Amino acid sequence: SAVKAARYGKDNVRVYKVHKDEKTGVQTVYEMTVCVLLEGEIETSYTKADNSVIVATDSIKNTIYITAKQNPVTPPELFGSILGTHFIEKYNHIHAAHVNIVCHRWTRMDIDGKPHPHSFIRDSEEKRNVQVDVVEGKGIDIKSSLSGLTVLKSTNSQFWGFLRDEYTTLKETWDRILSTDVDATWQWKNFSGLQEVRSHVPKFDATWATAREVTLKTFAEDNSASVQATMYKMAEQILARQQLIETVEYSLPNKHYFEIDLSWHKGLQNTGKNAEVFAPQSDPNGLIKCTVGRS
Amino acid sequence: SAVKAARYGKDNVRVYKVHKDEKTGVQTVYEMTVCVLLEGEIETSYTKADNSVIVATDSIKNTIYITAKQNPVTPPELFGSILGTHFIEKYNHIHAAHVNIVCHRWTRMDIDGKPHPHSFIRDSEEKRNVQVDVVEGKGIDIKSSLSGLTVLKSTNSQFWGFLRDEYTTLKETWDRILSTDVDATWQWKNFSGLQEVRSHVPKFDATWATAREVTLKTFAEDNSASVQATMYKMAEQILARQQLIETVEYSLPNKHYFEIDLSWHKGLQNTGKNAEVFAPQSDPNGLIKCTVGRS
Amino acid sequence: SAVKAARYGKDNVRVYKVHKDEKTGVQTVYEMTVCVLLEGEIETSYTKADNSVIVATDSIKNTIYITAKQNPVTPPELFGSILGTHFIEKYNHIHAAHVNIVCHRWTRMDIDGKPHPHSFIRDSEEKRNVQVDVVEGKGIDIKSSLSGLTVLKSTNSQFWGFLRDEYTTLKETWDRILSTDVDATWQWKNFSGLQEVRSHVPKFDATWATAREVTLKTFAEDNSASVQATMYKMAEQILARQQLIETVEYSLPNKHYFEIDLSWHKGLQNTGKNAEVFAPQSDPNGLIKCTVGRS
Amino acid sequence: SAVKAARYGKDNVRVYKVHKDEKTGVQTVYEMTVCVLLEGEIETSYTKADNSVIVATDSIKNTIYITAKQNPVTPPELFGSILGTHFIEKYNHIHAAHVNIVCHRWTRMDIDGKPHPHSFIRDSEEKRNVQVDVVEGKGIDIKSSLSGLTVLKSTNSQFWGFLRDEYTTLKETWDRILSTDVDATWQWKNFSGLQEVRSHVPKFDATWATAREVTLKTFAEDNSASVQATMYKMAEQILARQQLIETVEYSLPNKHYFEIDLSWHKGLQNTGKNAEVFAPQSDPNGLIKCTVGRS
Ligand SMILES: O=c1[nH]c(=O)c2nn[nH]c2[nH]1
Ligand SMILES: O=c1[nH]c(=O)c2nn[nH]c2[nH]1
Ligand SMILES: O=c1[nH]c(=O)c2nn[nH]c2[nH]1
Ligand SMILES: O=c1[nH]c(=O)c2nn[nH]c2[nH]1
Ligand code: NA
Ligand code: NA
Ligand code: NA
Ligand code: NA
Repeated sequence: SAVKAARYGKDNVRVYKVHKDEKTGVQTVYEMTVCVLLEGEIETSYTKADNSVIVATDSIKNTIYITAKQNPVTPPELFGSILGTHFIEKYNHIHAAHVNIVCHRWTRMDIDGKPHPHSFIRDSEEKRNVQVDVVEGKGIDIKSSLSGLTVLKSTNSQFWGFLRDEYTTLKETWDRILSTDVDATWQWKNFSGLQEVRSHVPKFDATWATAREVTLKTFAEDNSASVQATMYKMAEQILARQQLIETVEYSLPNKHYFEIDLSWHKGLQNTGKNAEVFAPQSDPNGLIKCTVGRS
Repeated sequence: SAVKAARYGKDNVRVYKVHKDEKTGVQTVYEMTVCVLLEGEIETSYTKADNSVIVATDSIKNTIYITAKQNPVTPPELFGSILGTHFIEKYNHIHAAHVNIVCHRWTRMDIDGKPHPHSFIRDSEEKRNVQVDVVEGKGIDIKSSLSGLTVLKSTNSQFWGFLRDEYTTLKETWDRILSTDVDATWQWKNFSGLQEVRSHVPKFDATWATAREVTLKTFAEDNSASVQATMYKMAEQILARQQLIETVEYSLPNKHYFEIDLSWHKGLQNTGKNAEVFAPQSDPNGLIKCTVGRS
Repeated sequence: SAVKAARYGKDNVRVYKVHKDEKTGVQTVYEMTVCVLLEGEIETSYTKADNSVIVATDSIKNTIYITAKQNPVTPPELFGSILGTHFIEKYNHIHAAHVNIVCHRWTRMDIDGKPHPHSFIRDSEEKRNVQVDVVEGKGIDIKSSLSGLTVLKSTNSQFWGFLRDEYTTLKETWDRILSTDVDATWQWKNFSGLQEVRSHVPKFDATWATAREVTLKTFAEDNSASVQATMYKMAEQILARQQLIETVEYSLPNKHYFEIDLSWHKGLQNTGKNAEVFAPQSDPNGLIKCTVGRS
Repeated sequence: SAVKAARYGKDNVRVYKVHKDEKTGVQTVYEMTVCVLLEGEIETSYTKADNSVIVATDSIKNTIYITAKQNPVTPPELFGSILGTHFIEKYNHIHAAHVNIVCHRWTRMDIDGKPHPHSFIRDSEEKRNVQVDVVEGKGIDIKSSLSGLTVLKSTNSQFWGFLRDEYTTLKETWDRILSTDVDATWQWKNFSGLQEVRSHVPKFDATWATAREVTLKTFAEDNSASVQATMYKMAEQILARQQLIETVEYSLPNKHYFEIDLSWHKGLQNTGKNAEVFAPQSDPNGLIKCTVGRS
C-alpha cells in the first residue's frame, strides 16, 4: 500500500480580534472559526513514523493567532490567502494550504437610535465563509459563501406540472409556503498569488453584499415556479454583477409546511383557500442544488 | 408505593399560523413550538392500567391546532391561557394544564427600503417564551421570558476586588470583554382567570419590548463592575416599569474570551493594553443567576 | 427592589481523571462535566458592586480540579458531596453549594476476548448524573439519575381504552412500537453530612445498577398497557429494592413510529398485521412523567 | 449563463423496517436515514420553469418506502444499489442516482443473559454509512464507512521529533492521552451493475466488521508514534484483508486532554509522571486525514 493523499492540521480554532479607533473611540470586533490543513511531502510521517516532516498542529494554531495579530482579518478572503501563503512559503516541503474560515455576526447595537461604540449583538446564526486553497505554483483559489440564511414566504410560491406516475401522491398547487436555509457559494477566478488577491480586496465585501441582496430580493419577489427556477434566477444575477466570479452554486432545502385538515372536527375549514394553521415538518426535506456558470 | 405526582401530554408541537389582510394584501406569520402537560385524577392510568382517564397525547396535539385555528396565537401569554383553560374546563378530572410556548422569529423583510407583504427572515435564534400554569380554583400563573439573546461588549467591563485565597489565580482587571446569552424571565401576578388575562393583553407585548430594551441598554451602557451588578440593574428597571410583574429572574453565562500571550514569538505584544487577538473559550463558563422582587 | 434569590458559579467544567494500578498495570479513566453554584451572603455583589463577597467562578473551577486531584471521583454522589461540603466549610458567608455532575461512558475495550489495560470506548451517550445540594445546617440532599438510555421494542406494546371525544382521531391499538429515551431519578433520604454519605458509599453504584437493570427488564418484559403503566412498574421495583430511596421519578418521551399506508401503490399492504415499514417521527412526541414514593 | 451541474431530491428520510420470524418469534429491526439525489436531463426545470422533467421529491420519498417494503434493507450497500438502479431504469431522462444511507444502532437487549426477541437498545451514536452512486453506463460506485466511533487510550501514545521553529511551543512527549472519533471509509472497486453487487453481498457485512475490528485493535495495541502513523497501520490492514477494496480513507480528530499544573496550590504535583487530573479540550482539535491505496 501507498499514501495516495494526505492532509492534516488544526480545526475549530476560534479567533476574536478587536480594532480600537483612538480618535473616535469606536471599537469593531471580528470573530471567526478557522481550519488550516496542509499537504506536501509528508507521507513519511504516516509510513515511517518520521515526525520530522510535521509542522505540529499546535504550531499551526499559534500561527493563526500570530497572523491575525499582524494582519487584517477582514475581508476573510484576504486573511485566508495571507494565512495559506505563509505556510507554503515558510516550509519547503509543504506545498498546499487549505484554509476554511467561518465568520460569526457581531452587529453593532443601536441604543436610542445611535450606533454604540463598543457593544454588539449576534443577530442570527447566518455565516459568511471562505475556502482558500493556496497551492505552490498554481496560485490561490477562493470560494466565498453565505450560509444559514433562513427565510420564508407565505404565498407566491407554486408547484405544478411535475411528472406524475404510479409513485406520485403529491397534489399540484398554485399557492404554497416556501421556506429554506440559503447556502450560496461563488467561486472566484484563480488568482496568481497574494499580490493579485490584494488588488481585488474591495470586490470581496461588495460581492458578498450583492449575493445576499440578490438572494433576498429574488426570493421575495419571484412568483416562484419551483425552488429550481428561483435559485437559477439568483445565480444568474450574481454572475451578471461580478465578472471575476466563474460559478455560483446554490444548495436549498425545501422546508415543508403541511396543511392540516381539520374538517373532521365540526367541519372546520383549514385547507386550500382556507388554510391558516400549518404543521412545519422537521424532516424529510427536499434538497435542491445547482451550479451556474458562464455560457 | 403511591403516585406522588404525575403529568403527561405532548411536547414539541410545531405550529405555524398565517394572518392575511384582504384589504392591504399584507400577510403576517407566527411560528411556535408548544408543550402541554396535564395533571388531575389520572393516577389509575399508572397504577391500574386504567386508560379511561387519559386524554390521548395525540388528542392534545389536535386540540392545539384547533385552538390556534379558532383563536389569536398572539400574544403567547393569551394563547397559552386559552389553551390551558380549555383543558381544565373541558375535562372534569383534569385539574391543571401546563403550557409552554417558544416563539420563533420571522421578521418581515425590507426589500428596497420598503416592508415586504409576505416574505420573512429568521433574524437570530433569540426566542420569546411563556410558561402558563392554569390550575382549577387557583387562577392562571404566567412567566414570560426572552432567551438566546447573545451580546458582547469589547470594553467597559471590569472585575476586581473579589475574594483571594489559596484557591485563587485569576488576576484583577479593569478592562475586559463581556459576552453572554441573556435569559430573562418576568413573573406576572396571579390572574383570576381568562377574563383577567384578556383585560391585560396590551401589557404583554409592551412588557416584552421593555424587558428587551432595558436589557440591551443597560448591558451597553453600564460600566460593569461584575455580571452580578449589571444584571441587578436590569431587573430593577423592569420591575419599576411594570407594576403587574412580581419578580424578574436573570440567568447569564459569562462566556470568557482569554488574552493570548504572544511575547514568546519575537516579543510580540498582545496582553493588557496591547491585547487585540483573543481566544473565545467554549467552556467552562461562569453562570450567574438572580431573582429580584419588590421591597 | 430586593434580591430574593441568588446563586452563581462555574458550569461546564470538563474533568478527566486516570487511576493507574502499578501492580497490574491496569488503568481506569473517569470523565465528567461538573457545575457548582453557590449561595450565601452574597446579595451585596448584586446591589452594591461589593465583589469582596465573591469566590471567583475561576477559583471554583480551580477547586474542582484540586478536589478531583485529592479525592476519589467515584461514585459521583461521594465526589459531589465532598466538593459541596468544601465550599460551605471553607467560606463563612457561603451557606449552600449545589453540585451537578454528568458522568460520560468510557467502557474498557475487549480486544481478542480479553479486557484491555488502557483503551476505552464511548459505548453510547447514556449518562449517569447526580445533583448534590449541600446546605449548612440541613445536611446533604442527593438526587441520582440515568439519562439518555434510548430503547425500542417492536411489539408487546398496546394502547386502547383511552378517552374518546370530538378532539380524538387516534385509533386504539393492540400492537405497536414503543420507543423512548429513559430519564430516571432516585432521591436519597437526606444525609446528615459527609460522614453519613461515606457510610453508604457501596449503595450508590449498586442502586444505579439496579435502576438500570429494572428499567431494561421491565421495558423488555412488560406487555405494556401504556407508557404510564410501564413506568410505574419500574419505579415500584426500584423503591422495593433500596430502602434509602424516598422517591423515584421517570420522564419518558413516546417517540412515535407511524405506519405508512402504501395501498395506493399497486394495493401494497403495509398496515396493521402487514406493517413492516414505518416512518419514525422526529416530533411531536408524547411526554409522560411520574413521581412514585412510599405509601 | 448555463447550468453546469444540478442534482435534487429528498434528504433526511427516516425509515424503520421490522422483520418477524414466524417460526422463532424473533423480531429484528433496522432503522436508517436516507438521502437520494438525482441528475439527468433536468436543466429546463431551472432555466425554463419546465417542471415536466421533475420526479417530485415527494415521489422520491414514496419510492424509498416502497423499495424498503419490497426489498431487503440490509446490507445497506445492496439496498442503496437497488434504490439507485430503480431511478435510472425507471426514468429515461434521469441518468444518475446518488444515495446516501446512515444506519442507526438498534442492538438486541440481553435480559438475564439471554437475547430478547423484540427489545433493542441504542448502544452508541456510532453509524454505519454508505454512499452509492448509480450512473447510467458507468456501473455502481460504493463507498462504505463507519463514523462516530469514539475511543480513548490513557497511555501508549507519544509525540516527539516534530519540526521546531519560531512558531513552536508544544513540548515533546513520550506518554500522552490519545482520543479520537473515528471516521473510516473504504471504497469498493466499481461494480458493473446490480447483478454484480448482489454477487458480493456477503462481503459487505464482513468487511464492515473487519474495518471496525482492525480499527479498535490497532488503536488499542499500537504504541503510537503519531495519529498519522497509527491510522496508516489501520488502513494498511483493511486493504490487505479485502481485495475488492481500492482505497481506505481515515479522518481522525486529535481530541486533546491537557495537563493541569496545580503546583501553584501547596506544591501539588499533577504534571508529567504525576498527572492524574486533565482538562479535556472542546476545541481546537488536530485533524488528520489520509487515503491509502494499492502500490
Ligand atoms: O499525533 C499528532 N499528530 C500531529 O500532527 C500533531 N501536532 N500536534 N500534536 C500532534 N499529534
Ligand atoms: O402510552 C401512551 N400514553 C399516552 O398517554 C398516549 N396518548 N397517545 N398515545 C399514548 N400512548
Ligand atoms: O462578572 C464576574 N462575576 C464573577 O462572579 C466572576 N468570577 N470570575 N470572573 C467573574 N466575573
Ligand atoms: O420546488 C419544488 N421542487 C421540487 O423538485 C419538488 N418536489 N416536491 N415539491 C417540490 N418543490
Ligand atoms: Na512550500
Ligand atoms: Na377540570
Ligand atoms: Na459556610
Ligand atoms: Na435513465
